[PDB]
Amino acid sequence: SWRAQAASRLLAPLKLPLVLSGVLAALVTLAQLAPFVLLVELSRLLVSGAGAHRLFTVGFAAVGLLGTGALLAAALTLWLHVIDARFARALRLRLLSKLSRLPLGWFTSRGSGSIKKLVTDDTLALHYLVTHAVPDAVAAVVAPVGVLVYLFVVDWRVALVLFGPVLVYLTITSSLTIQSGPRIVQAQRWAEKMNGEAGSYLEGQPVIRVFGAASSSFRRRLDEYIGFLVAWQRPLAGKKTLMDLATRPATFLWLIAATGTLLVATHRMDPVNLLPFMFLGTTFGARLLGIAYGLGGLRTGLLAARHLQVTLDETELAVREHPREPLDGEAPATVVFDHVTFGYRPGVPVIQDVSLTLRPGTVTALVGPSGSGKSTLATLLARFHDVERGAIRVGGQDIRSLAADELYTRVGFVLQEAQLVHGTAAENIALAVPDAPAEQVQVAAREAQIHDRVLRLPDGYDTVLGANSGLSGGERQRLTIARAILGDTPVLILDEATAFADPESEYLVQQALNRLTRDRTVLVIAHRLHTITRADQIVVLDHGRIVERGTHEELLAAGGRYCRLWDTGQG
Amino acid sequence: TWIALVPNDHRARLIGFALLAFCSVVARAVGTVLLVPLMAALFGEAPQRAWLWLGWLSAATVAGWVLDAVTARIGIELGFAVLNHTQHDVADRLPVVRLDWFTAENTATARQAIAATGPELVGLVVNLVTPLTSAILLPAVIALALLPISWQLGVAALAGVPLLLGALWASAAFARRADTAADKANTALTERIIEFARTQQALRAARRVEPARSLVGNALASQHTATMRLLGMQIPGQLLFSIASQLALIVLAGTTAALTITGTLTVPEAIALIVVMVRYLEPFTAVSELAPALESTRATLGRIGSVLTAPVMVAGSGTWRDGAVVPRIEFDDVAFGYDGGSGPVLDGVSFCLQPGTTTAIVGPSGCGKSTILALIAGLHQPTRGRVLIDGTDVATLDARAQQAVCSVVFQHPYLFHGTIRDNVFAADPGASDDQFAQAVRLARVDELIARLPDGANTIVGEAGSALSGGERQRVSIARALLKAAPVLLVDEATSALDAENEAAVVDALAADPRSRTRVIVAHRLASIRHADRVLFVDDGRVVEDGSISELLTAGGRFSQFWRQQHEAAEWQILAE
Ligand SMILES: Nc1ncnc2c1ncn2[C@@H]1O[C@H](COP(=O)(O)OP(=O)(O)NP(=O)(O)O)[C@@H](O)[C@H]1O
Repeated sequence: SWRAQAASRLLAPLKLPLVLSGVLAALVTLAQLAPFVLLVELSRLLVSGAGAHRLFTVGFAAVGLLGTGALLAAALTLWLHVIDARFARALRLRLLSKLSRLPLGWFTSRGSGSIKKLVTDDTLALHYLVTHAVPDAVAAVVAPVGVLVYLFVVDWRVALVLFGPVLVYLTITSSLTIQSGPRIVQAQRWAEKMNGEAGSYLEGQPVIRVFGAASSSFRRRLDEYIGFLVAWQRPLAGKKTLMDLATRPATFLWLIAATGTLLVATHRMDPVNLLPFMFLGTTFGARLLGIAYGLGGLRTGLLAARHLQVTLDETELAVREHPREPLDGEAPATVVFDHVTFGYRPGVPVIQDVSLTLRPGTVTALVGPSGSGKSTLATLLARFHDVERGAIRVGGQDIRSLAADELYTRVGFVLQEAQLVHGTAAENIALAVPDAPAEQVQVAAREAQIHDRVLRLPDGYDTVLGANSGLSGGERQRLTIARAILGDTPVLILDEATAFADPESEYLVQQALNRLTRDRTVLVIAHRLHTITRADQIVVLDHGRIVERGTHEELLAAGGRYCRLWDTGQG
Repeated sequence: TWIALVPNDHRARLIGFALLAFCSVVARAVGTVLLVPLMAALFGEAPQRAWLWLGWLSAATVAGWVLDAVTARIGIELGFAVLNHTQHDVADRLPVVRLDWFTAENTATARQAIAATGPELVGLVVNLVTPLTSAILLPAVIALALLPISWQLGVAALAGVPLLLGALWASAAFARRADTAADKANTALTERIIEFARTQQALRAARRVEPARSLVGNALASQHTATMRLLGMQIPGQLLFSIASQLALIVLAGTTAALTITGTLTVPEAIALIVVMVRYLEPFTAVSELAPALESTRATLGRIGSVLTAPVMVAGSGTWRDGAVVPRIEFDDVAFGYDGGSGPVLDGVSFCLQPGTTTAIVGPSGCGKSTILALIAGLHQPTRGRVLIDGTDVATLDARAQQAVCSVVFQHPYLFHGTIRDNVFAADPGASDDQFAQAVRLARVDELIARLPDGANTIVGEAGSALSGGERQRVSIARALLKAAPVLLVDEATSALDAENEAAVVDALAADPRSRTRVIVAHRLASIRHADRVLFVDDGRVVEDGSISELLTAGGRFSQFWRQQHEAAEWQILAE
């Protein structure tokens, strides 16, 4: 059962540690019920005449129990932290070296909160599972089990009566858990519908303040939710009160008293044996309903342990194939897609047998409708994912047989997602060559039209860029374009949407790109097909494969899909 | 200071609930005090004399049943009303909270306060309020009934309520102060890994990924981990109440066992008091059990106080007397800032927009233009301002006249979950289906709905809805054109690829016959040849204004922008 599962493979080194922890936390919770066993021996000593010296030997035992139950708990709470700090430290060093090996496109399939939700929240849920949820789930089971065994050896006749309020409660609770078959998934669909509603209501605040009647939808979806909750709960109240009156200690006390009065008064009980039940038996319903509450604390720890183990299991980029043959014709810049096929999900292909061929020192544009597969086809060259069926090769060598440093020392890309690193503004312009004399860092920032904007910084080039720096997306982009100018990769992957993603700084980005895309092999993800009309080879494609191919002057002659995207208004 | 308080429907149906939850505790105290004559009789030589005291215990148990049943049936209806009255307060407060409050964290907080407070507001009075306030008064009422019986053990039990409650408050303060250091150290550890994953493409593409991994790795490997400080944090919060409760029992049972040896009590009734001392200590343990249930509730319902104590904007009386004509918008020494560390700054802006004129606002990115529009709309208040429209300061108007003056086309278009024709009718829900006929033939969305499967009644909230970002900015133009306020504030969308959304705003300006006073923050070039005066704004200050015949012949800050915008449109990626 507990095998070969995600949470079972992650939390594998903590087997003997957690076993010792459970053994030690069983004694800790057994040394807290032992005082009530000493109370029954103190009572017997009062009943049986003598004392005043034998009654100190019970107080000695009680203070010894206090001391040894404090020592045991203090030892457990530090074992459970020494043994958890080591696991967390060794698990962070695994996440750090898994991120460095995952395919790069993975990081785009996620967001920025989906990474924190796994690196911080899922590593804190494990810390809490180890330090709280496991020692609590052991006590929550050992306490009622020990009480029930101690009360049956004392007297089995009165310990049977304590099952009345348990059968009465379990009958009801099931009669109630099937009256909410629908409404326990209805209320889960409502809880995720009312979250998107809150998100939209918060995101559309400005509109709601200009047009007042735009919040009517939210305010009527909310009266439906807080009306559903009432119509769901208001029925099942005379059941939740009934099953609550059956676990109250005032209910167990009456049963114990009525059953003990019958046995003592008829001379078959020896009333010193009814005292264990008066001490430990009245709070016996709380323990049985705390069992489930203690076992339900492991769920939010095991979910985290599974979410971490699926990520640590994610298939990472292939190691590299045999450093095979450069296929006899391709110059160091020539790029060849050869029958590539690729799809994100294992049954839905997004690319079908595309076989284009770039050339050394030429431009090549990728036109097509939206969601056509041109962004995917572009980022397939940077090995954001691996191709399923075909094979790409830049320079004559399959990009699968290239080291991660030799690939990016030969293929560069300027997409969206600026991604400045934390550090000096000259530490970003010279990231791909960290020892640039700072004269090249200047001649390269004067070409990306970002030199006068960085001289207007507090320290100038030595300014430490951060989350808030005072740089718009169009001048954070001329930095990564300056960096890319120092890289000098002879093959560029240009996303043409980076030009017009910031309209103010849109003529300076175009002067930076005029310099970045010189004397090299460019591949443009075109969006506006009037910029790419002097490209050497334009390539059309519709939801997958390639349909038409050629220059613009010719491609305009043989009418279809290109004349149909061209004459569509603009012309 | 609203936190989670009760409704405003009644006051005699809320004070007779405390007098019921308090009698439900008197019943349990009487049920426990009735154990003294019963157990004192069971341990005597005539144990059949304990039937009289089981009769009275039955009488005291069947009464506690009724009192606990009514107190729960009422506590459920009081949870229903708390849910109803609280969810209608957050939703009534949010449209008045100041817009700069909605940061990235406050938006998450406020969306949790709406989406994730449902079931723990109904299950509050019956799950946390009565079980907690009953278990706190129970030992104090038990101690009071003992004074006629044994005053020594009664006084020793009054003395123990403050100590045992202090040991419960202190062991929770310790357990809470350590759990914050625990998730602060974890964050201080895993924020270099969060950065290493954020800037990943930049590293691998720069061939700098393995040295950065080495850096984060060695720092992580050492970090000293600061653990045993948190051990010292954690231990007292685990041991304090357990030690206190185990120590109170020893004292109370050695007091009872001593009053015997001397002769105060006899043994039978010294045991009846040891049985009562144990029952007196169970409420304290029950309070210790719903400590996590109280901390989770406190956290979850702190998000509601976060909203109900958020700063609200204040509006005057106003009554926009004669809005009719067309308003002459005027800024006067206006200066604005969300705060002063970083953000769109503005200071010294002062113009006067003649009534019934189209006015463009161009400039560097520096979006103190999306702020100049918000200051006119009323969405933001100036810090040294008096924005005044048609002569009268905006901040001196009640916020149903302060919004009945400006129609706005935002930058990022927002549509709520609903049909296409109810997003447009959100502007004027009483439009006479000809105002709807030409709010859509102006916005160029008549074709968009006469080319759509069911067209008009398409649900367009968020499903993808077949509507792209550029044609979702043609329904905002149709909404804004419907509402007939005498000010139109357009904030052009960065969206290219349009080929229709351009002519949309062009026709909105040049075609509409409603005769309002229009103000556009333009990025395109065709929507600037319709304005009759331009405002070039740099560094939060109008550097020049005028028509495009004197700006162009001024050869200054705007002729350069003109030239650049003309050259940034005939750009083409080339090999050469
Ligand atoms: N991370 C992803 N996981 C699964 N499917 C994806 C992912 N990213 C994109 N797709 C789908 O892959 C298909 C190709 O999309 P894409 O590669 O963006 O083509 P595109 O035309 O270049 N993008 P665009 O031009 O902006 O519409 C579409 O059906 C997308 O929805």
